[PDB]
Amino acid sequence: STEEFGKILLKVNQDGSRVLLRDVAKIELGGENYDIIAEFNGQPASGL
Amino acid sequence: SDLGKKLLEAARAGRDDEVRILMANGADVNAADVVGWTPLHLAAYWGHLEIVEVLLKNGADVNAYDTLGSTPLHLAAHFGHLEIVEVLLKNGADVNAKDDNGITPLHLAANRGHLEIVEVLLKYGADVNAQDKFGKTAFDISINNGNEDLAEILQ
Amino acid sequence: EDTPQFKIDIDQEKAQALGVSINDINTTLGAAWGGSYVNDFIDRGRVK
Repeated sequence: STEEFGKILLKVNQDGSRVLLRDVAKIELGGENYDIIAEFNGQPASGL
Repeated sequence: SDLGKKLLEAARAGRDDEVRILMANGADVNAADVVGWTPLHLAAYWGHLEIVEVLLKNGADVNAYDTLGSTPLHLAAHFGHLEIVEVLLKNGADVNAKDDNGITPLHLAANRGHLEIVEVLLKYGADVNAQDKFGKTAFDISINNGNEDLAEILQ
Repeated sequence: EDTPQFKIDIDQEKAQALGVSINDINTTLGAAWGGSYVNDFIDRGRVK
């Protein structure tokens, strides 16, 4: 899950405050690439 | 025992009719596999509510601990079995039970974010300030997991 | 059928706090308990 990736501990500061991956990045499920986008009669579509 | 191993299998599989017949013939309810899991441990784990009640009616140890100190309430709370958690607590389950790690049913419930079970545990007097071997509370888990709903409940 | 298995959770915060790398932790565990194929040697003109 995106949650689990968010919890990833990058480092801990001197005071002891945790720096998680979600503190330095936005974490979501998204395509390996965003180059190819398809439509079927002006309607959102994929295909093979 | 013979029936002890059959009850362990029956309780796990969730065959209510077989468990009934075993309780009549007198299958050992305190039977334990190599890891120290009783039929109640298994019933609680696999979410078999009817068998949990049947086992407890037949003098099953509610505060039985495995070889690492985990109880049926730890399992029921961790895997989100609200109905079984209530039954266990009604029959006198140690709400502040600590395993060998110092983890409680509240810690485990908070970790998977079972909001209903967390409020049930707190109702039956769960120690909200209870710390595991790393000094982490159910609240420390909630803010790390990023569970805003769970965070509000523990205040 | 499913069998009882010993789940071990490595605390990332505690590891970084004591200054112990996860590689050294996961190597020490994996090598000792699981075994580790390091490299090859020649026994009487036979690579093993």
